[PDB]
Amino acid sequence: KSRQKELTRWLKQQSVISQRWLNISRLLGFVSGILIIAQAWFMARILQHMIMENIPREALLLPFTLLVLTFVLRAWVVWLRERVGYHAGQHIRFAIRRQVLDRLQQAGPAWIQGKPAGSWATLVLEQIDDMHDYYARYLPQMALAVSVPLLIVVAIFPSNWAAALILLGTAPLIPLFMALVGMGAADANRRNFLALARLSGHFLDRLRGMETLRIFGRGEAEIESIRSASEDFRQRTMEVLRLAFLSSGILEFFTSLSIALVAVYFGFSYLGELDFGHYDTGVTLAAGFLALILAPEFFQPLRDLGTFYHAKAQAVGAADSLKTFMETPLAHPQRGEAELASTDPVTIEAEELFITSPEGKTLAGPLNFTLPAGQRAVLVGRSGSGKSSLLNALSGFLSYQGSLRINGIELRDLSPESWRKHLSWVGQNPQLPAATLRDNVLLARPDASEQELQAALDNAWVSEFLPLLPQGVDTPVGDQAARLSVGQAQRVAVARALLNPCSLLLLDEPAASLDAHSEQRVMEALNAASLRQTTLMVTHQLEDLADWDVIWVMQDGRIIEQGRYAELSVAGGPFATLLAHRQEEI
Amino acid sequence: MRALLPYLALYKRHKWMLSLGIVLAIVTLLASIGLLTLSGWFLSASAVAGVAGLYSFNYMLPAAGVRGAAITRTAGRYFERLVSHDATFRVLQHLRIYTFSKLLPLSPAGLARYRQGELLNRVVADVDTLDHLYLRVISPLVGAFVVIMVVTIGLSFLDFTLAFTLGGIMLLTLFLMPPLFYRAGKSTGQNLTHLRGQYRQQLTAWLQGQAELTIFGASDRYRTQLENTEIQWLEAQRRQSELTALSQAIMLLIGALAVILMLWMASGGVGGNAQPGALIALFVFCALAAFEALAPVTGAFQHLGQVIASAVRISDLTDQKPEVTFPDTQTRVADRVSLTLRDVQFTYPEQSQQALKGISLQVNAGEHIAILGRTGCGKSTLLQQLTRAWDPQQGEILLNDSPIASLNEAALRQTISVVPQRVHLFSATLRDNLLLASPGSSDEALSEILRRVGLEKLLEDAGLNSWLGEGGRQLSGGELRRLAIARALLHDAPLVLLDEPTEGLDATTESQILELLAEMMREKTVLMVTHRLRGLSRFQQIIVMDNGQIIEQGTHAELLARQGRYYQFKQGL
Ligand code: ISW
Ligand SMILES: Nc1ncnc2c1ncn2[C@@H]1O[C@H](COP(=O)(O)OP(=O)(O)NP(=O)(O)O)[C@@H](O)[C@H]1O
Ligand SMILES: [Mg+2]
Repeated sequence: KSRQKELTRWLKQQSVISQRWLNISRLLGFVSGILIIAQAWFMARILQHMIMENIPREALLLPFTLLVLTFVLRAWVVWLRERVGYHAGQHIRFAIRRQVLDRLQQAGPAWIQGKPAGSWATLVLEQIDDMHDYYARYLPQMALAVSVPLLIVVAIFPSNWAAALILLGTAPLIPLFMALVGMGAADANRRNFLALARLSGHFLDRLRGMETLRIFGRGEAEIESIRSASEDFRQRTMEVLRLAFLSSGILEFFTSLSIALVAVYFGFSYLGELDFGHYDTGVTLAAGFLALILAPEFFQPLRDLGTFYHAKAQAVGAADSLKTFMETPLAHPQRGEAELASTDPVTIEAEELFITSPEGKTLAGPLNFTLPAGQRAVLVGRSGSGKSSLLNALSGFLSYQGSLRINGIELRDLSPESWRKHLSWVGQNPQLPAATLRDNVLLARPDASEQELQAALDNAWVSEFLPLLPQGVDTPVGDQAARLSVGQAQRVAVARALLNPCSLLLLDEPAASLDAHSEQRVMEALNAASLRQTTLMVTHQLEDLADWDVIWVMQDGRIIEQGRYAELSVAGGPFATLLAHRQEEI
Repeated sequence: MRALLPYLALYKRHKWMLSLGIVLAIVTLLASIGLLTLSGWFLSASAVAGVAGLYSFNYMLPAAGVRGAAITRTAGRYFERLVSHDATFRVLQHLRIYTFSKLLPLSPAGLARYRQGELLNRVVADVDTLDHLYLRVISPLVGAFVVIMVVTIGLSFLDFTLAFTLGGIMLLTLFLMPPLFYRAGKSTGQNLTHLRGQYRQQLTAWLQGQAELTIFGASDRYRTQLENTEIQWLEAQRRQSELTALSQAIMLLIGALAVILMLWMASGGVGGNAQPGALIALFVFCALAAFEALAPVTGAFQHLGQVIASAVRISDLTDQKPEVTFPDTQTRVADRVSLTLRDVQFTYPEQSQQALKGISLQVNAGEHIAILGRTGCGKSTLLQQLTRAWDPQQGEILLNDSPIASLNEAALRQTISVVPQRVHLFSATLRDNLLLASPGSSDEALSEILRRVGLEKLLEDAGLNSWLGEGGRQLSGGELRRLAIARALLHDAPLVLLDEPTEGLDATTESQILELLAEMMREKTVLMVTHRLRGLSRFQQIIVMDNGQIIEQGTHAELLARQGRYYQFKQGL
């Protein structure tokens, strides 16, 4: 029925990862109930001697020592139960994080780039960590809320059965007051947390666009918009909370009534007004103190369960995002077992190719190209025409439902691990993932000779700007290669691709938004590199494509024109229109 | 601690709701202590009385105090949760408004820090953490202090020694124990922050570069160190819970020490009484119940360090100097704007030349202008100083024969309508994304713009009510540019600044948009920076220039006639 029930159900199905830790915490919480009963028994015993029998405190050293010993044991069990609770939640987060990263690597870059890199760190770091206090604290506490209270009654019932019924009488009442209206306002509370997180995205939306609010003079009208949005959330939340806080207040009433009723019953039983509830052996002062000391701890596990409310609330919201993430169906590219015989330039073939997104959407329409071995081809067209999809499909990142044969062998049947060793790629965005600039170049093979590193650095013209770096080739690129500019970070990506020989080189607009100097050095290295094997280059620099022997004009996901620059520039077709539009950029 | 003063002064707006929520927390805690203390005394008082004292006990007064302490504990708990939650949302609203008001005058320059989008997600998280100062820090600590004092004061009417040793133990562990555990875990909380950002740094690299790592066969060995950082990160969290387990076992040992001391000391005499019958239970049951107030004080002080760390971060941003100030004078916005530039640096200095004399452009009251630069040579920053993002350090920017700096902020935004390169799609309705330009405008007049600017596609399903931005219906560059032009048309300003229009667009949308400017902004002075030689024949007085210096200028025919730099643009490249 409720969404919050299939999310709390999902949370408990994840709790079996650490069930040994949850069973120890349940066993240690039962030991706490015994030590709470024993602690209250030595207090009640001592107080009776000191009040009724007027026994001096110096003759009560044995009960005092046993009371100190049972307090130290109580503190030890809390220490043990708190450390065991952490282990329960840590091993669950470690296993869910592994499942998220496993499922995020199987999907591949085709699905990772759907959301911003910050949207994935939120799911992995912040949202998986929001479940810890639910497994570390809330689940151990909700097991304590049934173990200790039913153990208190078992200890009071032998001494007096009327004090046991006072506590046990409110035992089923409390559950039907926070489950009649509490469940009614539990999913409403879950929606209020979604509204608070959505209201937090309305604030971030206004912060991200203050450059647009400034130029239009809407600064003083978005302060009111923040005020109106914040007042609407509070007004809506406080109407729900007027019912959700009844459970907190009702539980405080029944612990007040039970303490009062225990005091009234025992107090008037000593005065002789009442003569029931005992076994005709007479009510003692230790019997009344035992019930009165233990009356607060009958409700304390339930009163501490309301303290841990946000542990469950912030884990249900986290489980909301992690349940849909783990249950969206993705279309992975089929992987085979075949391997390519030789490292010579491959031949690419297509026959009614249909590139498909992981969500099932068709990216590129029917492609029927053919790239002989060692031949350098160019993909051109307007933005969103499927040029990067064709390169991503050849890389094995996208699934297709046509024919795409490498050296006569289908790409489904090729083993992805061994196919990509016959493959070098540059990509539209550099994305240097290693630590330093040297480790980024050596990403293809870290254990390569120093001479070969210098050969790749010189060919890609990375060596010329190395003196400008503070540390040289060992300069850390930092967060997203912020240390070095895009034009000189693209040359590190070029040196990375040229370090190892390949059978097919895929270039995805390698000189898109570089400065005019890196334009020269990248195309200097990449025009020479395109001659050594089969190459497929996506570009909009249509003036330089004179010596490339094949040009594909891709529009609407379909190759609509083929030929060389000599015959395509003058044919007055789709490429001439693209060339004419390109001639206006200065 | 001194960092929180600016944000404590924000509490003055709601000081009766914020102080009622602390008073209600104090009253609720005192009713829990006063109920168990009265109940403990009543048992031992009625036991020593026995059957003989049945008719001379006067139980009516405790009966009025046991029902009194029960109503104020169930109604005090209900309203303390209600009042302190309303109050929390009141200061969150006032923190969001205060931060937004301080961040806006310094929006372009003082806020453009490295990875601005990642900064703003950290600004919003800090505003949330400052909102936690009331319920998670101030209320537990102030409530515990007042409860201890009231208990100590009210329990001293029976015995000064017993009340001061009970209140002394509770005051020592309120003032000495929370600081001790914060200091103990300070080092473990520093590498926990170091290892958390190291994991986020390594995860982002491993996720963004998943295409590069799979092709070059490194995705397995870079996840190995990513999972090795988590092991170290999870180890630091284990040592942080190893200290929270200690602060809960020591709280139980201290509350045990108070009970043992009350049991031992109150039996030797409460006040002058040699044998206090019912007064031992009054002190023992006070020590049992009074330590409920001290439960949150160690975790409240722990969160105070997080709140302080957020208070310096927010104060670092907000307390910056807005480099642009606007006079408070009412001016009449003219129907014609004659923009003239005198010795103004059209582009931020490149290669530290420091000798680039400012340009001397002059735009008449109704004429279009196109500044033709070169791509990648230098970012414009001309429409930035023309919207007063910062003051021009080079020369004078006069706006209709008057300086731009002598214009009211409200009147400056009504005389200039700029379309930027980075057009923002607010997470709101399409109507709200367009009421931005004109705040009072008919719904049909709003819809006429969409059809007029070639955006009829957005009126198909839930037109003018569809959610744009993160909610859904994302737009591409071709149609997102049209929305920016749509804003500049509702914002009926005499001067329009076109920032790189038709950039990254196809040849079909560019022609549809350049024709839009030439027919929509016919009566307005536009100032367009393109580096694209398309449609410039309709722009009179083309300004072609390089190195931040005007090479030559004039109408399109005049540029071609003289066979200069502009002629090589069309003739060569
Ligand atoms: C963010 C800001 C904030 C904050 C800060 C806060 N918050 Fe809260 N709640 C509670 C409680 C509480 C507390 C106490 C605990 C302890 O002691 O620890 C505290 C402290 C706090 N809380 C705080 C309850 C019940 C529980 C019982 O008792 O049973 C409920 C129901 C609810 C709800 C809610 C909502 C809607 C849904 C919302 C939104 C919100 N909320 C918010 C918030
Ligand atoms: N993984 C994906 N899931 C869904 N849609 C996608 C995905 N990748 C690309 N698309 C869309 O499919 C169409 C083709 O995109 P793409 O193959 O990137 O074209 P492109 O010509 O490379 N674009 P560009 O580099 O900007 O010039 C566009 O609508 C894309 O936004
Ligand atoms: Mg692409």
